[PDB]
Amino acid sequence: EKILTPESQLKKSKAQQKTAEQVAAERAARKAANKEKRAIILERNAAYQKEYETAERNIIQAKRDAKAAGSYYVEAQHKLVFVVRIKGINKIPPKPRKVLQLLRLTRINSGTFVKVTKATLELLKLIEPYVAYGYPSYSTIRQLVYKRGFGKINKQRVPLSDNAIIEANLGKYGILSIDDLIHEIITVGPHFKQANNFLWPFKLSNPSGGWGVPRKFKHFIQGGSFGNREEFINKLVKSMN
Amino acid sequence: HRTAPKSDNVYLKLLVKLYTFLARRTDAPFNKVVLKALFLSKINRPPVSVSRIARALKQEGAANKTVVVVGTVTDDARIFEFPKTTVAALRFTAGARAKIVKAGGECITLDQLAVRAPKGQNTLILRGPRN
Amino acid sequence: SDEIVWQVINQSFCSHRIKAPNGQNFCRNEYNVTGLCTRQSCPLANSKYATVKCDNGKLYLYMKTPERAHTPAKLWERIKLSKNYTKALQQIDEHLLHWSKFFRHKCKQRFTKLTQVMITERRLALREEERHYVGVAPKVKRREQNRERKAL
Amino acid sequence: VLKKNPLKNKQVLLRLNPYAKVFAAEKLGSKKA
RNA sequence: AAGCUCGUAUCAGUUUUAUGA
RNA sequence: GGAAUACUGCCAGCUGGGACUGAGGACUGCGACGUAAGUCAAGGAUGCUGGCAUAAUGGUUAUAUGCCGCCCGUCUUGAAACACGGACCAAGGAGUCUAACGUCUAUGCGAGUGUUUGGGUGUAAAACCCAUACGCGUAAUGAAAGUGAACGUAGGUUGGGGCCUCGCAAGAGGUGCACAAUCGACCGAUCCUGAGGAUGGAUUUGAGUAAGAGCAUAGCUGUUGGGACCCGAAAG
RNA sequence: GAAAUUGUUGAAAGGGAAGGGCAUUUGAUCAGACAUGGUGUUUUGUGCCCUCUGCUCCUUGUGGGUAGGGGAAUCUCGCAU
Repeated sequence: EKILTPESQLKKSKAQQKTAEQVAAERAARKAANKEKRAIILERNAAYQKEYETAERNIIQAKRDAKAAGSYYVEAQHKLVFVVRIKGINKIPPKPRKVLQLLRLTRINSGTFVKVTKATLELLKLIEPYVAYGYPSYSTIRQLVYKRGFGKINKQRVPLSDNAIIEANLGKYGILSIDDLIHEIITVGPHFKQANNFLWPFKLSNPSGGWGVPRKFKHFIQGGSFGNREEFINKLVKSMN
Repeated sequence: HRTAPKSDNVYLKLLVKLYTFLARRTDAPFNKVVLKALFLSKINRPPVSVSRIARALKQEGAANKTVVVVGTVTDDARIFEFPKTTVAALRFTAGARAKIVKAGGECITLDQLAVRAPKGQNTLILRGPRN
Repeated sequence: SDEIVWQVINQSFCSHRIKAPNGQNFCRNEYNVTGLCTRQSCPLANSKYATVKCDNGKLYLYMKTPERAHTPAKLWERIKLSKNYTKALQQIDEHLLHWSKFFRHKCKQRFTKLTQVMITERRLALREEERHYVGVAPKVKRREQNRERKAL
Repeated sequence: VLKKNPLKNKQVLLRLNPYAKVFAAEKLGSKKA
């Protein structure tokens, strides 16, 4: 007669088909789900682009209206800082060194975002001689997240580079793309603790141009590098990027 | 944390070789408990007496359970009565083995238990007195 | 069984292993496909085992069935593999029906190399070489040194 | 396997943020008030 | 070093508010 | 009144010049572009071309050049030092063995365990068998005299690895090992009551019972004694 | 028949120190295939090839070894030119 397949191998084909037809149907219903997901991400980014534009225009318009009406417009209190470690690991006193570990600024040239409140301002005061902090733009956060942006998944410093990763980990907290994450940073949202902590402490190079000053370890106010620099942090971090 | 067994008994290494496969593929926390228990040393695998099996089957709604001792099952002369139950272990002592068979139930190895209960349905893991 | 055969030869001696400096292990049991030895790539540990060998120019494919674990005298059943390459690979395929894809392409691979070992004939038809290796025995090396110095 | 960077390499800057196509078509950075 | 509970809200050379000499 | 232009900042603006790197190895994925067909700079270099066997190339030694480099080891003190050791070379040369007592791990068996003082046997100091005993453990509470562990799913509760039912999950409910916490009991011993110590009360106590985990071999190693890591003293 | 150490010869270096490390030049010197195909067609000639007749070991078809003749006008099936 003719040879027949083994009754384990016969089963194999059957169970493989059972999984394969399931897998192909699962895959096909995920291409459509990601296509719909892509459309949601596109309209959200349009919504944020319009939001940032109208935000800065209302600051401009309020400033124009104050001078026209002969009044003075107070600008909104800066609610987000970017702290960069400026001094090395050695000859650091106990009291600030613990605080630098608590801001995840372990190595030199490491950068993190900090929520600005009553509490954190005094923390920044302690670490004044050891860091350069300031208020970031939209542009710099965008450059930091695309180039030096890394996610903390269980442990593991994972490169972002795909929206699906942030969607899986932080989809619980309403963040579903890379620009949703950026939005949670710049505007200090309800999930800021979660989005900031998901971001791995940035690993910045020494600045492209240099520090400017001859001697680094003075306050910025008196020809140094450390302490608050407010707006010039954007110029500094972009060179360090 | 313990990774591999210190034992040199290759049959115990075959059970580890089996239960490491069932530890990650079943994703039921029964197999992870057994596979952790096989790595344990000889002082940390105390012998469960046949009396402790009898005490364990007094448990309410535990008439049709398959009791699993990762250590050794040992005989007790003091007790008279013993239920008809399937007992799974590494080593059954000749006295204990005879006691379970004559009572009605079976004495089975851990790989037989791996076949009959892969995810580990309707089971009970006993441990010997350490202190 | 066979798992117990493997572990006892994996460590605790397979008394025909060559430990290469690369850390590699080679079973020289004449019936293995890969010259290297690994689990079910060496013919003792595995119970179902195919191989291509040559006794003369005739390239046979030997085959070991677990049926014959009792009798080692007739373990390896063997079949001649024509001589043309195309029909031989097809000849191979039918024997390997419903086996591991390991022996499927590896006996195909044994046959390939052992057929291109018959480049021996190429070397031995166009031989006609006026050289041939001569030993230099150290006694002769001084019968033809210390006698020339005595000649001069 | 390797970190492709957006900002440069156009193609990876389309898998992140599909709106970048629209941003390039309308210019948007080059916008009049 | 090992065994036992846990994997947490277990804590921290830190800041803040609260309540005294 | 009319435009600019620096300056600050932005562009998911364009176009170049240079260096370094090419990791990975069938295909899966995120995408872009194209009406589609497809294609692409999209989960890490491909394509073309030249130089060869008296090759191409690559190495060793010898010195030169630029820069750098306190004399090794031991012993002090706060480190530098001081000082002690080193002419050179070969060979020799220092934590060993044993007993007593543990530690942990492995193996055998398990309420038991241990053949090897011996006897039988042997292809002979090997291996293979074994009688009667003995060693250690298996049931405790005390001082001379004693007694003796179930009110019991060997407990009541609370937790408590797991397992079972429901739920897509998230959860909830049940049963709950070892173990831990709490309330107690049995046994012996308490403070009295005094029918030689009956009887009932007062309370706690426990390498106590909760319902056995040991014995032997081996390895790792500790403690102490043996000359005891090796060499070096004034002696009787 | 090792090293210390000694002589000779050859090479190199030497203005009050040598030996070492990173890198390179110059001088001396040693390596550096009895490597020779691979593929696709075409003459032929052979055989384990076609064909006629067999013989023999054993285990399941998907066996193995081994003779006597013929034949290339089919056949690359292999190997020789």
